[PDB]
Amino acid sequence: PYRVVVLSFELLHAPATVCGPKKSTNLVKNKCVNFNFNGLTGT
Amino acid sequence: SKHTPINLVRDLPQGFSALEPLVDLPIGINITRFQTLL
Repeated sequence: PYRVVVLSFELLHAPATVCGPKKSTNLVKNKCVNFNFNGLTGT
Repeated sequence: SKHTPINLVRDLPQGFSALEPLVDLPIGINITRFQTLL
């Protein structure tokens, strides 16, 4: 016997809910930096 | 949503108030009509 588990990838036309994690780095201050706060990119 | 105290009857209160967001649910379904629960 050999148990098999298969994970199914399905992407329907609707907003997504569960997906890969995004790493939030350290918060630096008093320096010129290119930042990104929950998708908001700026310098 | 927004809540406010009132001491009035049979009439919409006169005033200004803003409705803050409460929860965002992206179900992604179509809707055409509704009805409350009571």
